[PDB]
Amino acid sequence: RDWNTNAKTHTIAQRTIRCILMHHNIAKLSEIPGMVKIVDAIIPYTQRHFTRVDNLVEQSYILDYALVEMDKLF
Amino acid sequence: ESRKIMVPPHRMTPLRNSWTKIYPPLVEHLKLQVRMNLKTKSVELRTNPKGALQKGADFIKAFTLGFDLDDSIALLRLDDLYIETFEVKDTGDHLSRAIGRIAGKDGKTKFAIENATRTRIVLADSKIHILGGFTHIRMARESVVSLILGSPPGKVYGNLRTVASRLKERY
Amino acid sequence: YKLDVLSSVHFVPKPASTSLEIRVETPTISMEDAQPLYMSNASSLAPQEI
Amino acid sequence: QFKTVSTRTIDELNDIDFNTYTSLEQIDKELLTLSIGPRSKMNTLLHLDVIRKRSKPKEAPKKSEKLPFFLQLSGEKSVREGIAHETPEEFKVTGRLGFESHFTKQLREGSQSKDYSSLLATLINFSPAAVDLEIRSLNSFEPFDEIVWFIDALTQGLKSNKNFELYETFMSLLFKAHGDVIHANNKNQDIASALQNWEDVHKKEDRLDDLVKFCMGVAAFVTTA
Amino acid sequence: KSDFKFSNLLGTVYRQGNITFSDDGKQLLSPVGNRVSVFDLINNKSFTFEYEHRKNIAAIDLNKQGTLLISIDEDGRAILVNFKARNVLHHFNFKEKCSAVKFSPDGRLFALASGRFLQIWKTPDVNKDRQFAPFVRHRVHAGHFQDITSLTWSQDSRFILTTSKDLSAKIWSVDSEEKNLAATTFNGHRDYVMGAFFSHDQEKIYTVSKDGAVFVWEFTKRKYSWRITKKHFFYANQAKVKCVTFHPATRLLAVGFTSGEFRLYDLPDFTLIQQLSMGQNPVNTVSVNQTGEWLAFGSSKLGQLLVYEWQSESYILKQQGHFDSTNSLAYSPDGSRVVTASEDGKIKVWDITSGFCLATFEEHTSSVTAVQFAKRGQVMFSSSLDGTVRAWDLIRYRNFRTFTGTERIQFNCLAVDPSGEVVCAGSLDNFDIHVWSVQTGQLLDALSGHEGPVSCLSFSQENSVLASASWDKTIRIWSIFGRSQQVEPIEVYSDVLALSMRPDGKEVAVSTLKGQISIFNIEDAKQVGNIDCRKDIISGRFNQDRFTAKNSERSKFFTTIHYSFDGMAIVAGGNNNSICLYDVPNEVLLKRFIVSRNMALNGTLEFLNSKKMTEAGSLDLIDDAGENSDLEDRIDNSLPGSQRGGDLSTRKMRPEVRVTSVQFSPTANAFAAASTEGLLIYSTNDTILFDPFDLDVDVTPHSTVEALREKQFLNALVMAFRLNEEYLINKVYEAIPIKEIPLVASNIPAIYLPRILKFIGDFAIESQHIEFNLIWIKALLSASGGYINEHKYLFSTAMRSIQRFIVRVAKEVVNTTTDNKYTYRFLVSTDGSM
Amino acid sequence: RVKTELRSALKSTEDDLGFNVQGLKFVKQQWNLRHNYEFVDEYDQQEKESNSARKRVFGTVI
Repeated sequence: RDWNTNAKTHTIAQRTIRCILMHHNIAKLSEIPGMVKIVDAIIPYTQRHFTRVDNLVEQSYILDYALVEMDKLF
Repeated sequence: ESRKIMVPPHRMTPLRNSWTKIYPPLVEHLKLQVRMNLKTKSVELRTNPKGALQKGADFIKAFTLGFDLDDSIALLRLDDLYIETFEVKDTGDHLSRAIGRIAGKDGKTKFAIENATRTRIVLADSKIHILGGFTHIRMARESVVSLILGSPPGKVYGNLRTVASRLKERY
Repeated sequence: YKLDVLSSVHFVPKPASTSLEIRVETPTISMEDAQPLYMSNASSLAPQEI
Repeated sequence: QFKTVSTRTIDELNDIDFNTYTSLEQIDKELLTLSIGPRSKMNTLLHLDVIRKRSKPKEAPKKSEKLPFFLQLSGEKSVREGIAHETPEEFKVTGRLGFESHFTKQLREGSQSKDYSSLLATLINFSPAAVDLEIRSLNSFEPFDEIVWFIDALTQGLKSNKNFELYETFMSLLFKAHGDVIHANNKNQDIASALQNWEDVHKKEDRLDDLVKFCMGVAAFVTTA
Repeated sequence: KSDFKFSNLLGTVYRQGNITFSDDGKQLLSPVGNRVSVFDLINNKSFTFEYEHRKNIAAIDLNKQGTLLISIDEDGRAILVNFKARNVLHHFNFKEKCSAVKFSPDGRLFALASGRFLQIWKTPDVNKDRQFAPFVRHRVHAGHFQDITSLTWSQDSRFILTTSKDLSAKIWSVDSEEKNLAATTFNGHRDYVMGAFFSHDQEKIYTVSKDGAVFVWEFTKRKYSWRITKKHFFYANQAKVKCVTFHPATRLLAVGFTSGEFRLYDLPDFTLIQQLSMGQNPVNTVSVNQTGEWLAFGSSKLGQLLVYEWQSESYILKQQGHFDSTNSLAYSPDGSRVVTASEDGKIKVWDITSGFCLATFEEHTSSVTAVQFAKRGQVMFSSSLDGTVRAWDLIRYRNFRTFTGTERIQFNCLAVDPSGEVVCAGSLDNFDIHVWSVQTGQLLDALSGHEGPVSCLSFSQENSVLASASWDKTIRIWSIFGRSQQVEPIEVYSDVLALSMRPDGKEVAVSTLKGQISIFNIEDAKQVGNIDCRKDIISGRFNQDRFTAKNSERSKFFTTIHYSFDGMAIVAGGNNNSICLYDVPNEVLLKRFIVSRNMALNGTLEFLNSKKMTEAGSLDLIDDAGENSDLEDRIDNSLPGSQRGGDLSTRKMRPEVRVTSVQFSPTANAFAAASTEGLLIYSTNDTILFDPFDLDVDVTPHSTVEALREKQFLNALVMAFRLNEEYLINKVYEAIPIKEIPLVASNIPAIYLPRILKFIGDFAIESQHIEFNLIWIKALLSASGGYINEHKYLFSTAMRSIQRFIVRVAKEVVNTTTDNKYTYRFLVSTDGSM
Repeated sequence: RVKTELRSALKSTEDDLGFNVQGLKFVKQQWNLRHNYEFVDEYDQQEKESNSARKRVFGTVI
């Protein structure tokens, strides 16, 4: 939860969230007392990061544009 | 032509004391002739020479099923009403607490179902009868079935709130 | 109020008040006006405010 | 000025004569295409709980207590065509053979014939409340049969590249309504087969993703710098 | 270019008169003052009719076929409109104040209440052509003694039930044969009968009066002679009945009282189904749907409109406009919603296409003077008369900054930096320009040097220089950023109001009080050219002023101007009723629009009727407000010398006609002007106005479709461009196939490129071929996207509507499918076991 | 090559960002429908959500 609040050290946090999610039982993960007052703290930081990495993907198309200009070149 | 309807051995004396509010919609409103045969513990509805008999028999079948006088008259008028009967059928575990899961403490789960989807539900020991419009009966039946077959009460209560709103909504 | 509407609202304002207002965490669908559409679907508290 | 005159030469292709061009429904079957309707249907169907919670009045209306229960049913005779005013046409499953809704009957008959085209026509026809109410009650208990009938209805429907924002929002409504049973009896063969062929047709929608990525990044570069 | 027709009227969902639904209860027709707005609530869009009464309208109907409309204003001047063509058929002047007009149910007649006469006319045919006098009279009935307040037709169009101010209500038959079926009047009330309705089977008549009774009339015996069998009472004491309606199929009596409260009853039982309140002002209008599921209410005083379904208790819409109060407007960066800053102290974000207000913001204690967007649609800064410039984040709907000066002065204009670091604002009583930083909230500096109130500010969107302009006849250019702190004064002829900056920041055009627009270069601060704009202004004569419009010096100047987004035109308006748009390279008037033809507003007519001038004063200066029926509008609460305060009842004078801010649309060829009637929205549509581009003798529609059938797609497309017919461009654009999109898109010539870009923009906003239009956009940007980049301001209102298509429909669709992908992956990749 | 490897890495990280967003909110959703409370009345439900939403105090300027 508090490695996710960065943007530098959030990848480690997201991978550990992924292995917890796809290696544990979801009903147990939900019914631990205390595991919703953490997942409300790392839904919105992850939503911010998904927006940011999606935007990096979207602005990654200047390479694709430079390729189509270098192909048009002759 | 005639119809016979039996009276069960739990709805005979309420039928007897409220009989004076039952027969005039069988006699002057609908134009049948009636007699309650105490011998076979039934009621014979005949026609006179001066298709009403099926609606009159459905009003009497509502009263014998255990809906009150006013809900039986609500089925009698209001031609867009129906009534669906089903046992549980789906003993300690599966029966001794399933109908307590339907009814809830002090009947409040059955009452919440009734008010959310605008039906009237009479609950026997294991016989559920639902009075209301078609889609209303549909959502009531789905709720009843969901918590006899096992769902979170939080889930079925949220679905009741959503069902109330979307049943009243236009578009 | 009636001095300002008499003075034709050329006037001079009151100074300042560093007040304190709280805001609950609620969807900005619910912080809107009643019409068929919406304009934003975030929540009224930021990640760091959560 | 009150009608339209045809530009046809007198002496002594009705669209091009009458100066119209009604744009054709889809251009090619290999092209993604939205629905002919309001643009806001997708957002309304996705968010119609919080939109209606906005739309509530602030305090309860002071009604009367001696109000008839079946008031919505006690109309007279400008008819209402809502889902609550549905009549059945013409031995205990949730919806019998005398009490079957038109949606359930068309879903089941499409499940027989493996062609849910009439079902998808029905879904694109009716309203957001009725869509929410039909995806809400889809028999999520014993064989999960009606859920996988809805899943391969959506798979067949979005295979045809039409109405596909409506087919994606119907899938979001299904996953939001009772994706808890799809998550629980995940590893069931019928649910996993239906979802695998749904993902098999749905994996090819990254065309639209990298299309809007290219247009966004290039249009922003072109516009600013 | 310059053929702007009237398109829409944002703000003011309802002003005065009756609300009507369509037959299929989809659109509701609402009277804005002299117009009529039609809101389609299903396809979320809306328009406003182009015709115009000379006074604020008062009665509305359209027949059940939805095919023709009739609107009557408050002295009887009706206008009959063909509905589906939006073009007016006939003007008919009933001579006196008509309380209600009502079509028949079967359509062929209508009937209207002109004073004490119920007069029944028969409707013209829609498919018959226009005549000199299409209305044929059926009858004129006089039985009443005072004015009629209402009409109600029967279900079959046979009887008609009128309610009078005289305390009765009569029933009339349409044809003379049934005179003895309708010969009764219905006495017994204590005050004005506000409604009289039939039951479903027409065997009961419910008559509701003003004080709060509702009588039930049945045809029984004590022969049978129309007794009253029951009386029910609303028991609302201080409130009383203002508008009633009754839907007889569902038995629903809706009543709106004079205290905001509407109650709705189930009528032969009289059980309170619901009771709640619109507000605190009286409810002037109630109408019900044809299915009876929606109710539409209207309160005239704040100008607010409700439609409320009542089965579900939920407001379908609850909106409210602004009459005579809009200090500024600003389009969003995608020209899809207008943000309006209004004198009662609030910001409102009006959607354009559907005419409804999305969010509203009230954190200003007093009037808001200026609104301006920043950080490309994320924030919106607004400066106000209570001494605050405060910032609004339109994502979390919050006020995240408040900038104040240390002096407590009231700000009248603001301007934000491009990269929203710095916000400046200038008052009308301080002569400084206050510069606050946005990140740290502090006051960064105060720029001094003007010797008059800073009338208008702007920041140049390219080189970030501040152009200010003040009433000391001086415009003044501040280089703020980067070690300079440089000021450059430019003297001008007279005192500047309304400075606007060119889009590329090379030039700046000011308006002056001589009524001239002077266009200056910035870098070499010389006058590049002026336009003489004081003779092409329509300044009306007020009712109270004693000097002619030719000689009035009140409004012969422009107090707000805006450049076009390519930089070649200027729209302008002021406290006069003409909004003028010029082109700057030839310095000539392109077109001058009349903002209103209302006589209920003040500065409209240049020439007042000399029948109204008497031997003591005009006849429109006599206050006939003590002849009113009831105290709440007999009250004179207008404290004396009040101009532009608040609350229009506190002014005593007619509202003047004025425009406070104009704006060119960032996406599609439109402008918006914030008049007193509302946000007037003007735009050009290309379905009309054949305007070709260098065609020849051989370029034809038939020749275009022949080249399309013989599939030269580039030839067919440029023939469509040269015709410049939109259906031809659309037809060829959908006939080209996907394999040779990129060949055609690379070989479109350089002159037809902004044509295809703006076509793809305004097409793909609404059309359903999402992958086709993104294929075309990707082909065009990859083909010729260096040309666009180096001709930025040419493609600045065409490429900006492309990313109103990508980020507003296409990216939303992609977000939905990405949500489905990750819910699928989680729902099949994990373990839900117990 | 720079384009393909870079955008492969960026979609590789936005994959598990989206997966964790939908997974964590499904955990929250099933915990909520397990044991939040049970109002059928819309007004009482919204009073409960108003009383149990997250608050934060913000120092405004009048």
